Amino acid sequence: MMPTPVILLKEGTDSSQGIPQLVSNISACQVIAEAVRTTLGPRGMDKLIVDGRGKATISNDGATILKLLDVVHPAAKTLVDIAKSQDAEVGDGTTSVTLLAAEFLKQVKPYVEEGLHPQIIIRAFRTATQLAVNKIKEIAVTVKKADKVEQRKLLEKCAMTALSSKLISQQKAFFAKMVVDAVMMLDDLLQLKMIGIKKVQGGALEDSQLVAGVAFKKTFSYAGFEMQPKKYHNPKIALLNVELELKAEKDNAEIRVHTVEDYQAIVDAEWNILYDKLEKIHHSGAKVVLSKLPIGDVATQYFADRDMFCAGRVPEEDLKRTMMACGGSIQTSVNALSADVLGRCQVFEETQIGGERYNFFTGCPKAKTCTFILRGGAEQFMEETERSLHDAIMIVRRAIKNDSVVAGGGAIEMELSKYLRDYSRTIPGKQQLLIGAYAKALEIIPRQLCDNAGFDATNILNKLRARHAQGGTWYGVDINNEDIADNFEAFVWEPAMVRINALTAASEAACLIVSVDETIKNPRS
Amino acid sequence: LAGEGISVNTGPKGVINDWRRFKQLETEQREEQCREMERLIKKLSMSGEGFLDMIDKEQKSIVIMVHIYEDGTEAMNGCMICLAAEYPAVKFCKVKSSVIGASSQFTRNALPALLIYKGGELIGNFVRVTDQLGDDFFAVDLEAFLQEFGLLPEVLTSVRNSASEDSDLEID
Amino acid sequence: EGPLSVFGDRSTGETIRSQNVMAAASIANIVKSSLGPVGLDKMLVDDIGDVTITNDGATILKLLEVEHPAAKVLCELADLQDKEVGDGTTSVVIIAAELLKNADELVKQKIHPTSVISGYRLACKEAVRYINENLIVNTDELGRDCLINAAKTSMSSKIIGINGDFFANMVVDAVLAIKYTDIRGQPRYPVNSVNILKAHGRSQMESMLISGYALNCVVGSQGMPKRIVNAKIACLDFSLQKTKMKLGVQVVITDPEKLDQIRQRESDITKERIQKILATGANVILTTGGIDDMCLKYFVEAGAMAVRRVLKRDLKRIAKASGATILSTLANLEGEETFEAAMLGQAEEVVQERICDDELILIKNTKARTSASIILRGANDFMCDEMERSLHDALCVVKRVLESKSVVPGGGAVEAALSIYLENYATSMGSREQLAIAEFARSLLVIPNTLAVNAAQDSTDLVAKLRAFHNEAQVNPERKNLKWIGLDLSNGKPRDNKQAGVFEPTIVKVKSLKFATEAAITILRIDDLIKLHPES
Amino acid sequence: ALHVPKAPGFAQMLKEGAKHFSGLEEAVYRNIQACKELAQTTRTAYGPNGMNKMVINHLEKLFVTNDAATILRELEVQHPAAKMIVMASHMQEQEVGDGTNFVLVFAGALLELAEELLRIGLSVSEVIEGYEIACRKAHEILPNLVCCSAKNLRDIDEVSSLLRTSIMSKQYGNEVFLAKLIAQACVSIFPDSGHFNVDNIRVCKILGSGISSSSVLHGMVFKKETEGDVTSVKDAKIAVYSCPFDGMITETKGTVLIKTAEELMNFSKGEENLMDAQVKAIADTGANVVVTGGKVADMALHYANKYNIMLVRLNSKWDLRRLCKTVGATALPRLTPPVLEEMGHCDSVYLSEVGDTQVVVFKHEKEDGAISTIVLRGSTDNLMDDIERAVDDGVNTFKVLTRDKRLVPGGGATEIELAKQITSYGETCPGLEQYAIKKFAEAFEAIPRALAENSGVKANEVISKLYAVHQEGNKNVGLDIEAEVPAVKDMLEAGILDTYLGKYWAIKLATNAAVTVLRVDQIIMAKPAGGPK
Ligand SMILES: Nc1ncnc2c1ncn2[C@@H]1O[C@H](COP(=O)(O)OP(=O)(O)O)[C@@H](O)[C@H]1O
Ligand SMILES: Nc1ncnc2c1ncn2[C@@H]1O[C@H](COP(=O)(O)OP(=O)(O)O)[C@@H](O)[C@H]1O
Ligand SMILES: Nc1ncnc2c1ncn2[C@@H]1O[C@H](COP(=O)(O)OP(=O)(O)O)[C@@H](O)[C@H]1O
Ligand SMILES: [Mg+2]
Ligand SMILES: [Mg+2]
Ligand SMILES: [Mg+2]
Repeated sequence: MMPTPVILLKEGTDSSQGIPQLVSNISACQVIAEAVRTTLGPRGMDKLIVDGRGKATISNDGATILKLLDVVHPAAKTLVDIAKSQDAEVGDGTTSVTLLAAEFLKQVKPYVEEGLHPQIIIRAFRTATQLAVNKIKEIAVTVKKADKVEQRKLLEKCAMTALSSKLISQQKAFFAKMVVDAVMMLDDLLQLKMIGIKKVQGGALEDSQLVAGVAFKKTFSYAGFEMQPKKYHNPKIALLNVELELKAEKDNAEIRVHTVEDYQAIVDAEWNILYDKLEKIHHSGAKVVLSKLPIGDVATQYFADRDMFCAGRVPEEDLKRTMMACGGSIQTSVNALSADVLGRCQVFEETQIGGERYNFFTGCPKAKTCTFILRGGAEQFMEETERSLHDAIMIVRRAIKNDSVVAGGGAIEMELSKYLRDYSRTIPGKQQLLIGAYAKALEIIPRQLCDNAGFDATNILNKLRARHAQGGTWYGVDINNEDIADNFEAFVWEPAMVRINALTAASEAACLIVSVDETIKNPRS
Repeated sequence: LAGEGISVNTGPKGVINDWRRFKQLETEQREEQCREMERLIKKLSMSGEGFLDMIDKEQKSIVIMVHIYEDGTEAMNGCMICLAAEYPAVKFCKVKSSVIGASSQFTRNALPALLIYKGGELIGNFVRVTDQLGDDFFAVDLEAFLQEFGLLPEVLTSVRNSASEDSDLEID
Repeated sequence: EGPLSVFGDRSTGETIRSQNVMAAASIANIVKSSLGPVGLDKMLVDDIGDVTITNDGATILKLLEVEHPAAKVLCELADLQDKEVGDGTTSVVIIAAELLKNADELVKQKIHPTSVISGYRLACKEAVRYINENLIVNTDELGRDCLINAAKTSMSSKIIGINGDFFANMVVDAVLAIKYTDIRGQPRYPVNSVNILKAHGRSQMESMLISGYALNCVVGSQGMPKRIVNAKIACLDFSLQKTKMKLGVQVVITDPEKLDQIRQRESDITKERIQKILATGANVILTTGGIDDMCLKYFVEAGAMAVRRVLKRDLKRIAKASGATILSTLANLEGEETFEAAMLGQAEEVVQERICDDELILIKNTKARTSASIILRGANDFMCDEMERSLHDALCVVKRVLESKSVVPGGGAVEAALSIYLENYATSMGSREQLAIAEFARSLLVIPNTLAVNAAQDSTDLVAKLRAFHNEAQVNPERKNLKWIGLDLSNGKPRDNKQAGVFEPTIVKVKSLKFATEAAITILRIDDLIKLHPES
Repeated sequence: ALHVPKAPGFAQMLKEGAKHFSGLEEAVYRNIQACKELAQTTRTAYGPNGMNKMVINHLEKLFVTNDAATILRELEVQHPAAKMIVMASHMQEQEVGDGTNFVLVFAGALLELAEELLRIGLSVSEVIEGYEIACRKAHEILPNLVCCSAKNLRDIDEVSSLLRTSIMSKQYGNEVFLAKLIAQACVSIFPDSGHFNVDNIRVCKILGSGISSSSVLHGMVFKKETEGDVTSVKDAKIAVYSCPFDGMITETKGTVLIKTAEELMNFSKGEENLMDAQVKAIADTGANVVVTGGKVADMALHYANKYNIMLVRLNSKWDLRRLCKTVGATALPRLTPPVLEEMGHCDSVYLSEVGDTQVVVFKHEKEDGAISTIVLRGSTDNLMDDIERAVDDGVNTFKVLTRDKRLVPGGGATEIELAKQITSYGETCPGLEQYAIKKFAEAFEAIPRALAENSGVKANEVISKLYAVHQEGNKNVGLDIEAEVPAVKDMLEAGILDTYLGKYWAIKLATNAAVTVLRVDQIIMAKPAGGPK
């Protein structure tokens, strides 16, 4: 190196070029994958991460762990990106994608070191991934009769399998049934915003409940609220977007008078406007009144005098769920409160839930929404419970959209590895080594399951390989029995699209990482 | 190792002379520290007694700006002289950073400082004006730049006219 | 920090194993680019402007500043290989690092390190046995061509590789010159008795092999002759200066008349010693000690060459070659001071030769024994230093070939054959040691891979073809002659290296395998590291 | 006797931070070295076997791609000569859309050979004159090297085959699928009128399902939600309003002056009645989808919900204009009900989610419309950005084909033929310009050399084979990528073709940049000072 009188790029620019760059990229990907290695399978653990502010997060989800990591390596960020991709499109398998991509890169690292051209490796990954995706599609088990009970069992088993890796795995049956019941009530779009999730401190996990309606926390009651009755046996609910308070008619409104009689008339007119709104609400027959905008103390006392329930500053999502459950409409004007815009729930009640007051709208027969009330001993406990419930809900939604399943526990991975190896025996040989490396990398999942469970991965992998060779496409790792078993008969079921997306994303990430030969880092701005 | 309730008692009242002398010296350093801290960190991130008692004095209704310099400083000094000739009501002045003893970062990367004081508070803390003003712009450019923010204020006698309260009385 | 309460950092489990493997890989990759004929030399700067252009692995690893102790372990491994063999210094480091990397990869699969170590030991033993039984060529059926080819193979990748046709001949002649037998009749070749002198100037072709000995010394005085046509060499181990009385003796004068006589005798003692030495007819006087002006004048008047401050090893070699006797003192068993002609070494001619503005002593054609010396000429000092290092490597290789009369095919043929044989053999030994031996066989393939990748060629295809050839040789008894098929990096195709004249001493491969296996075993034992903070 | 004083004159009057490079060795050679360095940095990304580069800009945003223009844009080039060559590359990108790396490589080779010519004895004037003569000769030759023409642009298979080569350098593994997508998207646009608008192609990046799930949509897709409770319309009659969906207000100052209790009690009721009347008048025209460019009032939203009207709020004016073009509506400036002509029509408007992103889709069932959208899927943001760059290259290639339908063989065949014929021409030319002409011809070898180097084969064998074949008479023969050894094949049969106009503009711009760099003799650089942007 010699000092040019005028340098080409900006001073401080760092450039890494050649095989060492790609080897370093593979090593960085391995380092990132190691951070979520132990959070796989029913014997997986949790990670605690403390941010700069001192707040701590505890999660078994791979995508959350990767996001909370401040990854700055350009090649390593692809793993976080594909984890986020798997979370967004599917919601489960955010650890499998990273493990598979890192295993692909580790398997092809020795061939990269030998000087093999990366285009060949990319082509081999594309071919192997296409073959594996086709195999998954054409061996996935589906039932073409769509009975309600069989679909219920399939969804419950899928939710149980998705949930049997978190701290709620002990109550996985209860939560799986709750998830299936919650999902079935969504009408056609299965919006996540239509499934409320409320976290209340104090209580066992078994105390968590799913309400066939809506529920939200009490919102800053004014004076005179305690005099209102707190239970109705057939209430009519007025869903409103109205500020019921004494206030200026408009921000720019100005009143100009020159007579004390006009002054008194103006005061009485403001009072009459408020009382006219209140009377219009009351004469509609409604007994429970909810509003986005604040409800003043005067209106609260007025409703108390009429044996009515009022609640102001209700959040937008809560009112949307209440409208979808009771079956009304959010009215910004109270001039036409017809009977067809009023909600109707069987029972409304305010109850004490773990040191907090919640309003319950139960008994809705045609409700298209639901609310989860999760109990726990700590904030992070509740957050991890919510994450697990979200994973289960996403899995159940995908299974509803497409009910094709493959036995889990690495059975599908081992079958794909066997098929890809057998294909690799019948090609000239340059691509054969790469396809065999891909097939061997497909074995990371059962090996990681055995390692996390504390088994001897070598013997279990040998038994699985022999079993798959001699027949049986649904044989995977049996964690409880220290051995292998038919996972399909053990109801270890996951949707086929989960593995399809995992393989596709891992292959794309590996191809992108390998394709790069040189990196440039411009100086800090 | 006991007697945590020391109750120094007569001590502080018997040695109050040295304590008050040290307190006075520390407070004297404290006004300087408070004055200098208004520039560093507050705007840098985004004799000294003469400066202190010059800032403390004079009317709050007159805008007074000071310049921090080290030995294009000459061009900005010339522009400042031109503005002083154009704005006699203002009291333009400059002072070295080493006299104030500011931080090393201010000395190394904040040599051009346009500090404006109005009634003891900083209404303008233009620091390192090289980028947004230039290196060789004239006095009119600086005047326009400062007047765009509404900070600077909006015949000639022979030489002088000024010199009991009995002005003139012809009453018998 | 914690319950252990030790003032130092600690690493446990896979972390320390990964650190050790990374250090080994770093050391391997430092010198991996300098292996094989298509390898390239390296340029080292010693922080004060000193430049050391070199290709030897031992020199590279010794000159570097190494902090991680596994990296050190590899460095002294290379140094040990250099001291005990003289060749294969880069190969042993590369093999050891690859062995460690694959052993750690096995360990990460929950394979216990004891099984990996046992498999490595068994694989090394079987590889040594297979090499000694199947992959050796006896040099008694070749003669001098085997020595020439071994020297040329050693010289490949060095700054004298292209000039091998001449350098190998010079090295073979020099080694054969210093050959002598000892007790029990075994002929041993004392390399490092061939003095190597570096002097820039003319091209490499003008490097000359002296049929005698070359001294990096000049005559003491300008008056004495600089050429003797019949040398009578007398080697002395004592200085010839004015005689100074010992520490325990003092001269106390009470009669003034004795001082002049004492002062005269003080130099007459040395004068008498020099006259005794010269009376026997000696023409060349070499001494390890200094010589002052009066003794130089005496030698000049006698018309005899005198050299002072001669190195002790050079003096010993001259005495052995010319038949002279080292005399640390002039004192016989009769209590007198005498010098006999029986201690006079004889040489055909001694010349004060001039080499590139400097002068040196050439002792040509010593009798009663034949000695050799090499003077290397190059563009500058760095080139001469690299020439000397490569020359020493070639001399060591020729020594090994002449001592042990067995050679092995070069160009990675031995590595490929060993990989095939060990991969086949691993299936009949244990359960996890099977995997250990398979990993050993795979790790042995790094040498041909590095040789191929250094030539910017398709390493995968070349190694696959080599493995196919060796497998066909092993499984087919009638095709047993394919064991010699190695790598031809000039054309990038397999080639019969035994026919092509690419040979290496068997001891090189055997010692490399043993040392690499032991180093890998030593490193693999570590599962925890305590790094105490320095007291300062 | 220990210091060298500055020479009297200009050296002493120079500013403290300024630099002055004058003469051949101090200025021209340094500029040529800088340009060669830039070409070296960008060279490895050339051709289908080119490699992506992860470039992190000063804002710490990761760019991974092999597009030369993008790489040069993200790099912080400082040397003025390299800056000029980068400007030439950007000009080529703006004018045509592909060939930027060709421009950079050709300029670097030309400047290297110009430095060689200066070293052997030729002056700058002779080199410049020879380069200009050879550039004119190449421009004259190029029309004779056209192998075939598009001859049809309304077809799908023909357009896909034509566009495959352009998007073969980028995304080498899967180019047929992207070619088909871009061909369909471009055929939907480009009606019987010969004008084709590049901006009419819209790319929407939805993350999650891999790039193999990408598809083309005849309409618009916006990544947002609907204000109202209506989320699907089957016979949409979009009415577009640029004004906010709220009651119009004065411009100076609106003060509600109340002087009696009756006005105070009736003001809000009258305002609500007026808003309801306006919304009902809008809905009575049959319009069932309303798109606004401003905010949506609560009362207006309530009355839209009451009359079953879908509300979509577009924030950017560009999106509003594009939606108006797609649907066929007019952006009304007031809340008046639209006339029949200003009323837009769409086959279907609905709310849907792709992956985890809620989008509003304006879908046309017909295979027509002014604007077509390409929905790009993927597992990474950077991958989708690279696919979008490839789509932009393909669309620019289609636009160039619309402008000029002539094509020339690819794979360096055109470059080899140009080099051979320019070398033949330079032999007949006497004088000192023959050396410059021959060097200009030899500079065309940098393209096949770069292709051979990237593909992993020896470049010299490929060059010798190409010269032998072109001397035989085959002018449509280039190097074969799908070969482990140096080999050649006919490009016309393989369909590896690049646009004639792109080659012409690239050669012209590269030659202009090279000669302009050569013309500089002295450099007077000021103090860098500041100027972050
Ligand atoms: N009961 C079980 N027995 C064996 N394997 C299981 C069981 N439940 C889950 N697994 C496996 O554990 C793997 C990881 O699943 P999980 O940790 O729930 O989410 P992620 O895939 O995001 O890590 C899945 O691939 C699945 O095959
Ligand atoms: N002419 C040749 N052709 C093919 N291979 C060779 C040739 N000469 C040496 N080799 C091989 O190159 C390898 C590298 O040797 P080298 O690196 O020079 O020794 P060291 O490791 O002591 O530096 C040796 O193992 C040898 O087998
Ligand atoms: N399949 C192919 N085989 C051989 N050469 C090709 C192929 N596809 C494209 N090329 C060549 O690659 C060149 C395009 O390089 P590219 O990376 O697009 O640079 P630029 O973007 O500057 O045009 C074309 O000149 C063409 O000849
Ligand atoms: Mg899961
Ligand atoms: Mg050697
Ligand atoms: Mg292009």
